[PDB]
Amino acid sequence: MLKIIIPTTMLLPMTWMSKHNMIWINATVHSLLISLISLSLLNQLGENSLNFSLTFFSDSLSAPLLVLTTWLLPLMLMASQSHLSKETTTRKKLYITMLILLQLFLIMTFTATELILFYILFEATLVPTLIIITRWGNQTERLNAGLYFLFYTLAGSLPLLVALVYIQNTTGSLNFLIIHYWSHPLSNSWSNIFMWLACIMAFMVKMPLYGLHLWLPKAHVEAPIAGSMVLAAVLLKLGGYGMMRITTILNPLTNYMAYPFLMLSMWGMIMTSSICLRQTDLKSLIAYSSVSHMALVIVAIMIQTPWSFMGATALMIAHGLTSSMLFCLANTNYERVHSRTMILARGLQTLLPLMATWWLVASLTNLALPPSINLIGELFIITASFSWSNITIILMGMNMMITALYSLYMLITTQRGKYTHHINNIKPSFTRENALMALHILPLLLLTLNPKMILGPLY
Amino acid sequence: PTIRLQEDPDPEDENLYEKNPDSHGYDKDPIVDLWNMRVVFFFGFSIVLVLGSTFVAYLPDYRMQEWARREAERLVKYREANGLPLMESNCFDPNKIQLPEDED
Amino acid sequence: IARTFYDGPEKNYEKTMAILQIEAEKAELRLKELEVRRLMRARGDGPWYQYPTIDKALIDHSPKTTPDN
Amino acid sequence: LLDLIWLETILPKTTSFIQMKMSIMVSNQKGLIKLYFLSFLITIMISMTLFNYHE
Amino acid sequence: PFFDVQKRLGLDLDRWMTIQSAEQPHKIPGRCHAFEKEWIECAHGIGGIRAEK
Amino acid sequence: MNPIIYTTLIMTVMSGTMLVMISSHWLLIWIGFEMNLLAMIPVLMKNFNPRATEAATKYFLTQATASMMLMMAIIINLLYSGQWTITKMFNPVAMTMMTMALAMKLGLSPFHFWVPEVTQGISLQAGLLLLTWQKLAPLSVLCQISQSINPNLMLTMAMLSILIGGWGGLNQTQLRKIMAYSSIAHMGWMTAVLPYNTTMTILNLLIYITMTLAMFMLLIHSSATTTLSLSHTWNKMPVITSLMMVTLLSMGGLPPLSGFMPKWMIIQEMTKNESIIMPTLMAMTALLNLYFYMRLAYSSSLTMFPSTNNMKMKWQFEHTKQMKLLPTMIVLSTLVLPMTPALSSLN
Amino acid sequence: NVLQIVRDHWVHILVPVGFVFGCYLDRRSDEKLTAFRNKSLLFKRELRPNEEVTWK
Amino acid sequence: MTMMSGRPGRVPLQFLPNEARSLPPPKLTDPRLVYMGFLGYCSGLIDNAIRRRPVVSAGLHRQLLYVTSFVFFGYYLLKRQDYMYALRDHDMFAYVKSHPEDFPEKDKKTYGEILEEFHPVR
Amino acid sequence: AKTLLHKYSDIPEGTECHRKAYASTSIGGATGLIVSAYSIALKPPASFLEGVARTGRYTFTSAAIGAIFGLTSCISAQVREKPDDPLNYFIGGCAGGLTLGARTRSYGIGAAACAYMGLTAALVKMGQLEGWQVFAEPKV
Ligand SMILES: CCCCCCCCCCCCCCCCCC(=O)OC[C@H](COP(=O)([O-])OCC(O)COP(=O)([O-])OC[C@@H](COC(=O)CCCCCCCCCCCCCCCCC)OC(=O)CCCCCCCCCCCCCCCCC)OC(=O)CCCCCCCCCCCCCCCCC
Ligand SMILES: CCCCCCCCCCCCCCCCCC(=O)OC[C@H](COP(=O)([O-])OCC(O)COP(=O)([O-])OC[C@@H](COC(=O)CCCCCCCCCCCCCCCCC)OC(=O)CCCCCCCCCCCCCCCCC)OC(=O)CCCCCCCCCCCCCCCCC
Ligand SMILES: CCCCCCCCCCCCCCCCC[C@@H](O)O[C@H](CO[C@H](O)CCCCCCCCCCCCCCC)COP(=O)(O)OCC[N+](C)(C)C
Ligand SMILES: CCCCCCCCCCCCCCCCC[C@@H](O)O[C@H](CO[C@H](O)CCCCCCCCCCCCCCC)COP(=O)(O)OCC[N+](C)(C)C
Ligand SMILES: CCCCCCCCCCCCCCCCC[C@@H](O)O[C@H](CO[C@H](O)CCCCCCCCCCCCCCC)COP(=O)(O)OCC[N+](C)(C)C
Ligand SMILES: CCCCCCCCCCCCCCCCC[C@@H](O)O[C@H](CO[C@H](O)CCCCCCCCCCCCCCC)COP(=O)(O)OCC[N+](C)(C)C
Ligand SMILES: CCCCCCCC/C=C\CCCCCCCC(=O)O[C@H](COC(=O)CCCCCCC/C=C/CCCCCCCC)COP(=O)(O)OCCN
Repeated sequence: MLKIIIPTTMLLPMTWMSKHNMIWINATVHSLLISLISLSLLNQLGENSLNFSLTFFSDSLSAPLLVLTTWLLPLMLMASQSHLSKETTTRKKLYITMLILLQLFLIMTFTATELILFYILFEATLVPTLIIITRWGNQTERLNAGLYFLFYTLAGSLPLLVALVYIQNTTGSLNFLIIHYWSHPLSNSWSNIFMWLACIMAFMVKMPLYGLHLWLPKAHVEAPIAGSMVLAAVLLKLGGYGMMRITTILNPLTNYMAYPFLMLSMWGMIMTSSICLRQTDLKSLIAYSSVSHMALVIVAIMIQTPWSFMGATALMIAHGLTSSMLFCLANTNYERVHSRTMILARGLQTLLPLMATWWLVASLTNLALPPSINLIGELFIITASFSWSNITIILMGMNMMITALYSLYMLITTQRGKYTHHINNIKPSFTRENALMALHILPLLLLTLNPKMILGPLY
Repeated sequence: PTIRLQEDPDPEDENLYEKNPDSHGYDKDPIVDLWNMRVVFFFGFSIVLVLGSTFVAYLPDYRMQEWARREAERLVKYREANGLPLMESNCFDPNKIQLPEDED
Repeated sequence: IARTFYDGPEKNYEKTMAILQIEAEKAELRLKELEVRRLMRARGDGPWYQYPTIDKALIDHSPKTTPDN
Repeated sequence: LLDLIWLETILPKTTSFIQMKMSIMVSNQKGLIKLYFLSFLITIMISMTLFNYHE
Repeated sequence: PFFDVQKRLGLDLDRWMTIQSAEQPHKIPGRCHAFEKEWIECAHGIGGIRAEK
Repeated sequence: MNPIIYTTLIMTVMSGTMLVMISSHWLLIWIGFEMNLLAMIPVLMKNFNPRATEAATKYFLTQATASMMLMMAIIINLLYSGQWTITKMFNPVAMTMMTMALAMKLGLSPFHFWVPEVTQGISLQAGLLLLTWQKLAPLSVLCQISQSINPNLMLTMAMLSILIGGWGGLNQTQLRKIMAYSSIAHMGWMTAVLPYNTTMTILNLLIYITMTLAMFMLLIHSSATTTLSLSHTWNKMPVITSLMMVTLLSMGGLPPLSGFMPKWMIIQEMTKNESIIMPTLMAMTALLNLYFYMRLAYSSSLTMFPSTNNMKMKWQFEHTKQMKLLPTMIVLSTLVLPMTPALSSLN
Repeated sequence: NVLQIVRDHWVHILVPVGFVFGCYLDRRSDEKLTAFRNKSLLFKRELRPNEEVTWK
Repeated sequence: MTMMSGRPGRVPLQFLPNEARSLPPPKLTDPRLVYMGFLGYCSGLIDNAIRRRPVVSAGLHRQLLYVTSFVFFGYYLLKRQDYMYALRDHDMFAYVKSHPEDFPEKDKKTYGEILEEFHPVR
Repeated sequence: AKTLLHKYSDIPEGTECHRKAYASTSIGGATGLIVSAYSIALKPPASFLEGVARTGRYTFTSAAIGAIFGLTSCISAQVREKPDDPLNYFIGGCAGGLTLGARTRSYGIGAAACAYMGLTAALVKMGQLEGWQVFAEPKV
């Protein structure tokens, strides 16, 4: 794992010692190179995970997440360098440094062998994200958003810290392999109930679970474009990865401790999808869509079947790509017209045709058109839920309809009709923006050909 | 002053197309802009996408699915060649298990 | 690809065996240390948790101006 | 009704309101040593009774 | 917290005055000299936890 | 104040603390506290004004009351055993009195009222001294008599200290009172783990002293004592405000920063002694300190407040005096978590 | 010719060098976990007439 | 609350007993020593930045002294830390050995004879 | 003293509800007296009788809360034939919160106190059942 990690660290002084006009070029080139090297973790043994050393290991659950992180960094650099043009050299280097530190923390968190190291890195991701949001955020509301993002997260994660140190005192280890091989059932007692809650609530608030989701519209809407990209594509998946890891010590209690979280996630799926139908802000709509998708992932993890875990992995990856693409698409128009309101600019297909094609493809993967991997994940989760109880189809069926509705609503409102007469500063699409969209989209389509790579450990 | 402060006026954003009609949207400097375009396109579409997809497509069978298929073929041949059951409801040998002796 | 970039399964297999042995030994050592600390703090017979008493070398064993000390 | 009002009211707004009230109660002292010292006497009496009588 | 400079240097800055059985002027004894001598010799070197029981 | 006199007084303060730390006799420990207070009162009034006079007066009254109580506890202990050695107290009542006296000397809740007022009333150098060096002596005494102390009283005062530090810090715009409430909460953390592991107390104290020295030196370097006055430092010294931002996050206890290590070590030790509940409260309450640190970081480094025209003249002048240990203090305040197993050298 | 272009493009060696150094450190880390090399009940083998270790 | 302060035959202020010399010293490329040197380098850079000097170039003798001081102190810190952990393990093993009636060896069962409870996931 | 806590807990759960209500009322009154003492010390009441009135108000509120809680919880436990159940303590605490809300004459305070007091009391019952320690002894 050292081969991936050291170069990422190297990226730091490479950008601090670069000429003022070459920072973006250098960072993008070597980020792409790092992504290529990482691509080699997808070779998986089968029966067990690849254990590089005592400290790091890679899984089939882990490999897809790492490749997505490393691939997301150059895209964030492409998306950032436009609105950061007026910035001083030192502040541009500081912004790139924040992004690099975030990538470094993320890679380590996914591959840490034991929970305490996972916890420390999973929490260290908070600092660069908060700095990005509050320092480079466009609006006044960013300060409030930063506080919401911090406090919601820490209120969940500190009980997890207490629970983890208690578990290592009683078991003797927090190493994930030892944790798995020496697993013993959790009795049904008040102590075990609160241990379960303390082990679960941090990852629940990271997802986010419905009702503990209020930080996400704030933080995802008030952040700069790269902040939003990394918040939706990767940082939401920390909760899913951590839950998939931690639920091995929680059996057989999960059988009934999962009921309220399943109820919240299914009904709130319906709720956030309906909310997307009456939204005046375009980033707000994409944020709530992310919430709806992660509710599906929460259900999949709580019901604890091989098909549900496979579907959850596929949906996490597909959501990460699609949501980042949608945020970038919204940001291009925002850059044009300097407002987030969805009905301000209309009929953009008449003015920007290729960007309208990108819009259509992103909207089609958001509603999970077959045979995209979005539908693969959603279908696997829906089947597992059907096995869990046949009545889930009603909720699942309803959600599919509302998602199609708001996806095509967004597409029709922004691209179709007639253009607003007054706005006359809509310039042709830049090569940078088109290439950013293609680099989001091509990987998703390519993934359909080889579905097993994003499927996970259960496969 | 009936003012609150000495502040710069909010400037209009500059169109990269005005000084560079073919400007690729990467940078104000046309040379740096062209080379940013070139490095992005080469290292993203040529190196990572094509060569990486090829590498992933030709990854060796470490997941052992071909091996598993051949093993199942051996087992099925041997088991219905001998009249034995294709599969046994017991995964482990009942002679290696020592149940608790009395059940009431 | 397998010849240029990877190794055989035996390397990862036996590295995993080594890792597992190290971790399991550390776990049992941690539990044993907790038990040893509990006993040493409760009994005070161990090297640990030794609370100072008065040095007997301070006492003066000389005739004390009266016969009964 | 749910996102903008009640989910706001229950978790984050309640926390802000309570901590704001407690901060105002704790920090608004008049700076008179007479009042501070009087409390010290109260504290000393309590400890030597509900803590010193208990062993 | 307690840096034992006296024990490291062998100084006796204040140990002459800690107990009643320790070298009084003119060999004047404490009222409870024998009892304290006995309690000190009984508990010496066994540590605080064992000495109390 | 003559420089030679100031040096003599600082040396007398430090020598009183060292007397408390090297003594085996309760009378010499009391003398150390007396000498420390005697030399410390003039250092508070070095820059004379009514506020400094009031602060020194409140300080003297509080500390002299604590001293009388401490002496009374020593005398009761002697009455019930002819002992002067500081080991484990023999009498329970003497131990209660001693614990309350040392809590008053430290400023633990409910005896916390004096710390914000005295800190606000003095200069930043005297505040640095008051909040770093003035903690060593009572903490060392408490570490020596730790087995004897009753857990219920100690933990009550510690939990109160954490709560009251957070709540009181939420309301401040003056930086010295923010630092004082921060100190109160930190003291609560140090004393909560004392009946279990004095090494964790020592580790917490060392990290807190490092972070507090860094913060006070950064506040002296940018000669600000209010929030709005610190809001200008970006337009003269941006590096200073960035370093202060990172030091503020370390104080908050957020990982991967050093400030998180003491909290992490303390919670773990407590769980070993079957105490899940106290720690859950302590961490969830330290969230308040993190909130007002974040507010200060918002006003000082993450956004840019308006400035004044006369700042242009300051742009032309370098700082006359430079702090030698400020750079080291920042690095130790932020980047020391990977060195955590080095705590074994503290026991 | 190459002096100042080296002075302005030398930053392009940092990340490849870090990659090489990381591969080296991964090999060194492997060298610490050889307690069961050719010792597992599943893969234990007889060494070839000239080979020294079953994996390095 | 004070586990190792009262240990027998302990010199008050040594920082490095003579018994510590029976232990292997830390290598000079010990990654913890390298991290201490990196801490010294960061201290040098922050020093340059505070005094408004060029950050990577200004005082090379000063930065060298920073790094050297950090590495020098860290070596002895690592020696003392490793020695204290060696003491802990020595004492723990001796105590387990001298109190066998508190750490009994009970016969362990194979999983074929332990009846474990099964919980179906459905 | 915690002798008051023992006079509360020496009575079995669903038995002698009048005695348990008396004990809880005593605990509440002690709490209210301490609260009013600190309140009078840190914020002077401008006259002797106004201090007496503030003391009476605080102490009566606290003793009423204790009485309602103990009465409701003991009665619910004995009617439901369910001792060792945190639901009785939740019901008692929510009734005490409603008492506090009716006392301050505030619907928001009433509901919030119902909820938080009930949850706290249920947690205290769970801790009594499972053996949770607030001020844990130094075991190791
Ligand atoms: C080894 C360690 C042990 C150490 C401790 C040992 C101590 C022993 C020594 C005691 C012997 C006396 C020695 C002399 C002391 C010097 C006194 C002095 O100088 O006064 C200055 C001080 C100020 O002087 P000043 O400025 O010139 O006068 C201005 C006016 O006074 C004020 O101007 P104003 O009119 O504008 O202000 C309004 C008025 C308003 O005053 C008030 O509001 C007070 C009215 C409250 C009435 C209480 C309700 C009655 C029922 C409660 C009974 C409890 C059990 C009931 C059970 C259920 C009932 C059914 O005054 C105030 O606000 C000031 C507050 C003073 C109140 C008394 C302070 C005690 C603590 C605060 C508690 C408050 C009561 C809550 C209940 C707590 C539990 C009883 O004078 C006073 O405030 C009061 C007069 C002092 C005389 C009495 C003092 C004796 C009490 C000492 C401690 C008691 C024993 C402790 C524990 C015992 C167990 C072991
Ligand atoms: C995560 C996903 C989403 C979840 C999050 C979203 C949902 C969570 C939160 C959403 C909202 C829940 C918040 C609760 C309400 C907060 C009240 C408040 O803010 O007070 C401040 C606010 C400030 O007032 P103020 O400044 O002090 O004075 C000026 C007033 O405005 C002037 O007021 P006024 O003079 O006009 O009249 C006030 C007076 C009279 O009010 C009126 O004038 C109109 C009458 C309203 C009462 C309605 C009763 C008739 C309908 C009830 C139907 C049965 C209930 C449902 C059962 C269905 C059966 C299948 O109020 C009363 O005295 C009511 C007496 C008792 C009746 C209500 C208490 C019963 C509790 C329900 C127990 C259910 C147990 C579970 C059942 C199991 C089966 C599922 O007070 C109000 O104005 C509100 C008054 C009405 C409150 C009662 C309505 C509550 C409805 C149920 C609440 C229980 C849900 C929570 C469960 C957890 C419990 C442990
Ligand atoms: C034949 C044509 C059709 C098929 C094409 C096949 C496609 C394959 C090519 C794709 C490249 C694969 C991506 C690289 C990932 C591998 C990284 C790592 O795993 O490789 C290391 C090996 O290093 C390799 O050299 C990888 C380096 C690859 C770097 C790619 C950079 C390409 C950039 C292109 C720039 C071209 C010029 C630019 C002009 C401006 C392994 O370390 P090692 O310690 O051995 O492990 C022990 C294994 N042993 C025992 C077998 C030795
Ligand atoms: C808005 C989004 C927030 C996030 C959502 C958080 C969800 C947390 C909910 C936790 C799920 C259930 C918790 C415990 C499982 C059962 C709870 C209990 O009611 O069940 C009965 C328990 O009996 C009674 O109900 C006792 C509990 C009643 C007291 C709790 C107060 C509940 C009021 C609701 C308050 C809201 C809590 C969330 C705050 C936001 C079962 O009977 P019993 O077999 O005997 O007990 C089983 C435990 N044993 C085996 C140890 C004995
Ligand atoms: C605009 C103009 C449009 C008109 C022009 C259209 C031109 C034609 C387009 C259509 C082409 C159809 C191609 C169909 C696929 C054929 C090849 C396919 O089968 O390869 C697949 C394999 O595809 C690859 O696995 C795709 C891998 C994914 C590529 C990732 C790119 C690098 C990562 C980029 C970042 C990713 C971020 C997210 C990471 C999770 C499956 O191969 P498989 O059936 O087994 O092969 C059997 C024999 N083998 C195994 C020996 C080869
Ligand atoms: C934020 C990081 C904290 C920084 C702390 C300051 C570091 C610089 C201080 C200067 C170092 C010299 C101190 C000691 C030199 C010789 C003195 C030696 O003899 O002291 C011995 C003791 O050695 C010292 O205690 C060790 C000091 C090492 C402190 C560093 C550990 C920090 C914990 C993890 C953070 C990593 C820090 C990285 C370093 C920069 C005496 O033993 P003893 O008299 O019987 O114990 C007294 C206390 N008792 C009785 C209560 C037990
Ligand atoms: C952003 C919002 C997120 C909010 C998350 C809050 C919920 C987190 C989950 C519960 C937190 C505390 C759990 C404690 C950590 C686990 C430690 C443990 O398992 O030890 C238990 C101890 O269990 C407890 O003591 C826990 C009691 C609860 C104390 C704190 C109460 C805080 C509120 C509890 C309910 C809230 C939890 C769910 C809320 C979710 C958020 C809405 C058993 O150990 P022993 O003491 O040895 O018992 C057996 C030997 N006799």
